[PDB]
Amino acid sequence: SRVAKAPVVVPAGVDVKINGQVITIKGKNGELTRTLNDAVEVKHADNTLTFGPRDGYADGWAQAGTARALLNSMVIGVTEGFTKKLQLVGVGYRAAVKGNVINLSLGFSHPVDHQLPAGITAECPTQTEIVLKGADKQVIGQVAADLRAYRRPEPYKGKGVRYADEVVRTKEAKK
Amino acid sequence: MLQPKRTKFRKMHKGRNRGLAQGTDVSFGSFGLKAVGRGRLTARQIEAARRAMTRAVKRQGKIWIRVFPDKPITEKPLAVRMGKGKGNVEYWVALIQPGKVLYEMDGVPEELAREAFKLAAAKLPIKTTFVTKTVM
Amino acid sequence: MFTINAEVRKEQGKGASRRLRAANKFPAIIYGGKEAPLAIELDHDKVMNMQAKAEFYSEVLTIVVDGKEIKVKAQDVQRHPYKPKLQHIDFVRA
Amino acid sequence: QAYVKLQVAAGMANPSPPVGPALGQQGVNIMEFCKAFNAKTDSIEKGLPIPVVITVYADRSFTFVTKTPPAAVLLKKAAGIKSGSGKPNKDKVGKISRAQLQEIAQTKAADMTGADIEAMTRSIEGTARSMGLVV
Amino acid sequence: ALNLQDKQAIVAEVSEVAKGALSAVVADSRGVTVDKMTELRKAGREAGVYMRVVRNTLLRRAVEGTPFECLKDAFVGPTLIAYSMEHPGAAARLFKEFAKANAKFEVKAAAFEGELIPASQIDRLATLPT
Amino acid sequence: TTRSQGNGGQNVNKVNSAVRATHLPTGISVLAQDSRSQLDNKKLALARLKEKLAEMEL
Amino acid sequence: MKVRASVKKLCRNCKIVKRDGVIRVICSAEPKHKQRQG
RNA sequence: AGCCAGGAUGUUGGCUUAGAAGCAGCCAUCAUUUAAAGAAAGCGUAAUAGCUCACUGGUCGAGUCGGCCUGCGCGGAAGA
RNA sequence: CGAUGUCGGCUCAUCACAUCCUGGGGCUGAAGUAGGUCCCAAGGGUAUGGCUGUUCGCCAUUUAAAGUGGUACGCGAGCUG
Ligand SMILES: [Mg+2]
Ligand SMILES: [Mg+2]
Ligand SMILES: [Mg+2]
Ligand SMILES: [Mg+2]
Ligand SMILES: [Mg+2]
Ligand SMILES: [Mg+2]
Ligand SMILES: [Mg+2]
Ligand SMILES: [Mg+2]
Ligand SMILES: [Mg+2]
Ligand SMILES: [Mg+2]
Ligand SMILES: [Mg+2]
Ligand SMILES: [Mg+2]
Ligand SMILES: [Mg+2]
Ligand SMILES: [Mg+2]
Ligand SMILES: [Mg+2]
Ligand SMILES: [Mg+2]
Ligand SMILES: [Mg+2]
Ligand SMILES: [Mg+2]
Ligand SMILES: [Mg+2]
Ligand SMILES: [Mg+2]
Ligand SMILES: [Zn+2]
Repeated sequence: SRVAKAPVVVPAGVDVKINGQVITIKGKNGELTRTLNDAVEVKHADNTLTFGPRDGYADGWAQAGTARALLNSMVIGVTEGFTKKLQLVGVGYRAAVKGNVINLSLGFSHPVDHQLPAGITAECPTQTEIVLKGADKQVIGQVAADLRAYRRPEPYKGKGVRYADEVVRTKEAKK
Repeated sequence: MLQPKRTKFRKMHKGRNRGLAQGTDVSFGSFGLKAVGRGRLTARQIEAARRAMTRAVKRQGKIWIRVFPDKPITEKPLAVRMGKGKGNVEYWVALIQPGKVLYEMDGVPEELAREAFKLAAAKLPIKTTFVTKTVM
Repeated sequence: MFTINAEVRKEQGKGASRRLRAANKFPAIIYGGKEAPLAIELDHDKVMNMQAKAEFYSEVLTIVVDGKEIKVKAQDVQRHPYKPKLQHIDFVRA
Repeated sequence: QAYVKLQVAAGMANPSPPVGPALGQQGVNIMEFCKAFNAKTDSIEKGLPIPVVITVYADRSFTFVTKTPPAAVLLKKAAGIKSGSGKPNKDKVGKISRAQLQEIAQTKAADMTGADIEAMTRSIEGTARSMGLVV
Repeated sequence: ALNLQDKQAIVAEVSEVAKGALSAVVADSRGVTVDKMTELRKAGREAGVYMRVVRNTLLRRAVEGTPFECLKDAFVGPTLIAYSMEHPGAAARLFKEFAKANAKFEVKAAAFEGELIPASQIDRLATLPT
Repeated sequence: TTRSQGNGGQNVNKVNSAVRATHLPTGISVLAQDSRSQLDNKKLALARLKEKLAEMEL
Repeated sequence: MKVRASVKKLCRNCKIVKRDGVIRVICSAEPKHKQRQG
């Protein structure tokens, strides 16, 4: 509907290949392929992608808007990529990266390690901050969610891994 | 505790409860709580709804109760056989027909009236509605 | 000012009354004056919305039947005991 | 930046008890505020609250600009009372003059946000009415 | 604000623009309460409260209002150029006040067109009666 | 509620007429099997449960 | 989670959302408002 | 709806308290610059301080809202 | 009613889940420890004695816990009496 009306422009150096309901976008960051719902009609008219229903598919505009948003983030990821910034809190909580496997230490009795998926990179400018780069927004969000899940930040001191953008409520141990 | 001060006879038939209601129109006050459902309201339920709605209106305006329970309802004690006569009057009900105006209100905003009537209807066995006094 | 479009009743009685009330109409009767009472059927939706205003029961109404106008005034209305619907209306010729 | 007006009557130097740590959220000095306040009050009468704005900078030189004495205590002196009112509409406190309200407002007309001083004269009329003084 | 209040508002602005000759332009992309209130206070100390900081240079309200007189302001509607009208005095000196306001801590989005009341250019006109 | 405790017949030592009642906030556990009817036991010895809690509180 | 048969909005932040055929009330602000119909 | 802005002065209303600055509570619950700002709708403090809400403007430009009746439908719904 | 043997104990159990423990989780008036409460979960496990015919109960001392119910209030052509 209202989202599907917004046509996503393809900049220069934006390879868009259609295949029925399979759409692949290649750029300067990387290539991403996603198959779309059968309802979604995606047309590339010489400079843009536009999204519409296929007749006889009831939830057509909703699937169309979802697909439009996904292709928009596909464009963004292939061109200028996505950044997720995670921040640790607490004493000794620290992060390192060995190539593509993050060594987290969060006051556990074992050292934590997350294996990244192929399409992502990570780096740690400081001891407790991690900026992690990628193309696929869903996967980069997923990896940030995993690093946060390793220790979700408590609401009593904010202690634990938090999104850098995140604002955490902090409660108080009333006595 | 609405209950007849005196009554001509001490026990009553079960009777039936069919037909539509008579006290259907908002006649005394300005706002009304009309019963869609067909049942019987014990004086207990009437008093609970009245207390709730009066407290909601903070003792402003006036409240009309357009049902008075006059039918005595009888029950046998526990663990007694079926014969040996009709049971004792344990409480009093007011048979309701669909459309009977259970309650009426004035002196409050329509909004406070709807809210109070809802806080009262939440105490009733039978599903109700908000209605207003209408000219003719 | 309310102009109400009505039809002359082909058939009367309880059964016909219920049939119209199912079929999105409701009866009424105009009476008064020297002409015999006229039995009409009304479109309940329009009449419901019309009488919503409190002046409906005060002003002088006009009813178009078969391309004839009748000036009346609302005498009495029959409403559903628990529904916001009209059952029947008494109109008195102006 | 970081300007909050919290002061007391000029009679009390070093208002450590009443405000104290609020005025000293930062590591800024407490003697500088007192000496600036005394220097400003040397030119006026003593015993009145005086609101001052505060801009603290990273060069360690706080900038301050003063305002007129508060209209609350100004009307307190105008009416000659020590307690304003409790629960006013029941029993009236005192009577107030339109001319004296205008005279009260004409001195702070310079600092106020108003051209025709009659507007803020009426505003202080409403102020005293909401306090419990009927004009 | 329905049709009625809309009609009184358009009546007020038409009456203001008809009564006054000169006006000035503004656009508060980063217009602070200090700047807005100082301009209104300047208006109040210069004369009555008739001068306003009203912000209504819509594409369908002021543009519809302008055909009455000073039709040259129709093209001014784009780029959100709000007006400040001046009833008394021949070529009042408050035109340079908005230029000074733009100079002192503004993002310079007003563009100080001057709407060519004397049919001049968009550049600043420093000559005024004295 | 459970079977009548004491010495009676097989009815007494088979049917759930004792209604033993415990006031948990204090732990005062007392109720009867006296009346052959369960609700009569419950109320009649609830009287003396209120009695025991009154004595304790007092 | 408050497992209620009668889920509601409790403040200005509570939001009703249906998930997998179950009505829920997610509160962006107040955790105690988090309700689940069931 | 969101994005861009603000959301002022009387006033820190008078109290009773240990202090009450809108937030403890009560009564008053007005007016002023007005595009617009409730003596306050919320969060915060020891009290402030502090982040907000209402309401005003700005940007894109076609629908948006919340009631009524109703059809079908969802949960409530745990036993050997 | 030309007989369907009742309480309790013993031996043997089998099912339900309205879960006592262990398992997963949400809120907490959850700092931690330990709790409260609610939800999912029936895979397993789920006292010994004193008194009493007792089931139950009270008590003593354990236990991770000593679950609530159905099963002819399971089980006498299996035992006791
Ligand atoms: Mg009969
Ligand atoms: Mg009857
Ligand atoms: Mg029939
Ligand atoms: Mg028995
Ligand atoms: Mg349940
Ligand atoms: Mg908006
Ligand atoms: Mg159902
Ligand atoms: Mg037999
Ligand atoms: Mg036989
Ligand atoms: Mg379960
Ligand atoms: Mg739990
Ligand atoms: Mg088992
Ligand atoms: Mg199984
Ligand atoms: Mg098993
Ligand atoms: Mg022995
Ligand atoms: Mg049984
Ligand atoms: Mg058995
Ligand atoms: Mg058993
Ligand atoms: Mg045996
Ligand atoms: Mg024997
Ligand atoms: Zn909430």
